[PDB]
Amino acid sequence: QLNPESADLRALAKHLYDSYIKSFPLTKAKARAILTGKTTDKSPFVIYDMNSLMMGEDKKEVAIRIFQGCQFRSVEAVQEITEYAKSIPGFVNLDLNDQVTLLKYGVHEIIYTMLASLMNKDGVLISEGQGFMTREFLKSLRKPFGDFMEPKFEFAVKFNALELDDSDLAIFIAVIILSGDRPGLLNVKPIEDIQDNLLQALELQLKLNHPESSQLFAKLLQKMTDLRQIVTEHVQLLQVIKKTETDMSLHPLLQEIYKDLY
Amino acid sequence: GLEDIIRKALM
Ligand SMILES: *c1ccc([N+](=O)[O-])cc1C(=O)Nc1ccccc1
Repeated sequence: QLNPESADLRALAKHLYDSYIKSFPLTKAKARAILTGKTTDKSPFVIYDMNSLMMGEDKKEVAIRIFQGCQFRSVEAVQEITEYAKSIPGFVNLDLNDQVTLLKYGVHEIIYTMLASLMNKDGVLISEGQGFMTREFLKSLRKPFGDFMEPKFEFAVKFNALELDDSDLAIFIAVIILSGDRPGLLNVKPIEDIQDNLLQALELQLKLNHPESSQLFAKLLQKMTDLRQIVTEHVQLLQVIKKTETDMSLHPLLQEIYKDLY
Repeated sequence: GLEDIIRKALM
């Protein structure tokens, strides 16, 4: 069981973890420390209704400008994910167009994976950890805004119950990136060869790190299914928005908060 | 816009 092949998979897991820590300053451990009130370094202010929203002032249709703004604020995350992908052995040797295709689909799913770290069943961290926007306040907002985030909370609560740590997430994210079923991929085999090795490393990592969870490997692969559906649901959201006839005004502070989400 | 960002980051 402990042999050259398994040692190689442990070495790959460590390599990915080390690159993950270098690429992503916002780790899961840091987020959970804030959410469970462990960090006394300026604890986050809770925004739970319109009154606390205004007490919280510490921050071209409305919805479209929200999406423009969150996509612009996500540039740094996209750059971090791309930097991480360069560290995945074999990735930069793929055809450049396939590297771009892999990242152009993978980044959204990874952003949602990392957004889950900022979420619990009560709400989500915002303003670089200075605020906490409640789930039910978001859900209470007028259509179509009230439905924006709830499916991501539903995903995040289930995902977080797997209790993955940053060591786990490093490999999971690499597996997402090396998805050979992306539309428009030219050379699928060298991608699947890498992903197969990453999947072996993930299997071993979950066995060593999660004695409590039988079928965790399968459960985590099912989460990749839920991430894609969250991304594709954005196409439906855009159609809902265009067909909305009712007032879509939104408090400027709520627009700014939504630009911090995804 | 996204593809451009990724291509520049890959340089
Ligand atoms: C940005 C901010 C907030 C939301 N939201 O509350 O739904 C969405 C976005 C956004 O643009 N998300 C996105 C972009 C591209 C692909 C999937 C999802």
